[PDB]
Amino acid sequence: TQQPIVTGTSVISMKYDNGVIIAADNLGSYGSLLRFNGVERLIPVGDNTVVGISGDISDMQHIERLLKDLVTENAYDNPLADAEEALEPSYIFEYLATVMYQRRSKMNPLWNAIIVAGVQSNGDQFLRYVNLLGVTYSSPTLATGFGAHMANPLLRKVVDRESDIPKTTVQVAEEAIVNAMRVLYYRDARSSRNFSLAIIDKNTGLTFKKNLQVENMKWDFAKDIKGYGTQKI
Amino acid sequence: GTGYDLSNSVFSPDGRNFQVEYAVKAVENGTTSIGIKCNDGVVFAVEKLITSKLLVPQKNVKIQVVDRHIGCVYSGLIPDGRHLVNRGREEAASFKKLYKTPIPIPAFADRLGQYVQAHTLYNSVRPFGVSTIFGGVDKNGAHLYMLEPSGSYWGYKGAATGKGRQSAKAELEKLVDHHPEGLSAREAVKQAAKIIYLAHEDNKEKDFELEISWCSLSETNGLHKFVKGDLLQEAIDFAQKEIN
Repeated sequence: TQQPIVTGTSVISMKYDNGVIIAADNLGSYGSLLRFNGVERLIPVGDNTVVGISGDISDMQHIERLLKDLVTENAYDNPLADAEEALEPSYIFEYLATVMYQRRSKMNPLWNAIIVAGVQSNGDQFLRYVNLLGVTYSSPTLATGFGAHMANPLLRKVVDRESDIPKTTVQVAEEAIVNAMRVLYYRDARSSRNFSLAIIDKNTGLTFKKNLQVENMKWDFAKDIKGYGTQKI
Repeated sequence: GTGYDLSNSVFSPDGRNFQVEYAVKAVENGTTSIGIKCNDGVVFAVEKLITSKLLVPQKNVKIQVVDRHIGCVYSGLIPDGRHLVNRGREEAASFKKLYKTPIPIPAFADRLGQYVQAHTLYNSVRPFGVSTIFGGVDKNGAHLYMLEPSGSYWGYKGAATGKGRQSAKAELEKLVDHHPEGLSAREAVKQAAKIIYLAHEDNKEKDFELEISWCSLSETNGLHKFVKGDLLQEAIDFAQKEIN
């Protein structure tokens, strides 16, 4: 049993007709201190998978190392490592899920909330969540922590059920996610304005965007607000 | 008296370890394999005897990668070779895990060395029945190595072991003389394909399959990769041509 020290906030994601999109800001908080700002919480594995991690950062770095090893190991005595026998998003997820549950069962968890986003070899979109309890689930949209309360409601307005996926384009999807990131910056006291976003399309492959920023924010109305009730000036 | 060659860690009156020497015989009885160090990397090649038409071509790969920047090939008892590579792999993972940086070739060589030497210390184990040629690229250059069943190893410009080691060594020595400035990864691949064809005369009875791999700072980014398709065929020809 432990307690998280340096932490990453929300990880939001959703699937569209040809793939999945996932994003996470670049902050590493230390309690209420917004300590680190160049933290990448989106971990690409191969070119068909991206693992988004929230929670304890030291554990995240540990999962990072685990992931690099999987790649190395899978390459050993594997002549089809970059083909039929390359790592699938579902393999990467089942692995992590396995680890997460074993660690909670030993009463020594990896204090994280993880979302694995990717495209299977047959083109199917893959989006599943696993956390420090070993709990797992899938949904057209998935968000961790804070984004579960504020991002899912927005993303679900785009893809409310399975039949909505084929009707959603990368543009609409990326738009929804980018807007969600802005909302999270408005109400989440542990968020950052900078973030990374990744897209895994069954055609265009993996697109990884770094150094994005929340833009087009509305703050002007703040000038018209004074006092907390009766004050006039 | 006698019987000094029955137990593994026993010194004979002349100070030798006969079991290690007998292990060497198993190595000499194996397929020929080589390694060539080029100006910015290393190339590995091996002879794959085609026992019959039934062997699916290109499927039974013999060259093995360690971590992501090291290649290993060996002659002798194949299983022993795999055993040594599995260890090398744990050895490499351990090093990276602790020091973050991938294991340097010299460091890696000694890891394999101490392990192999370890198997000549007790009569409860048998020495390794293989000689291993391995190497790769690291923080400061390319490195080639050959490890004997005694645990002995040194850095090489070129190396060979197995049935046709003499032919190969002969060819390798020529290259060394005619190229004091250094061969290129591209050239070494061809040169390697040739040496193997030539050295195949000491086993000209059975048909064979060629296998090559390389690790070049400029050609593979310092990562170990297998020579396939066009580059492979081009090398096959270069050899088939100079074999006449």
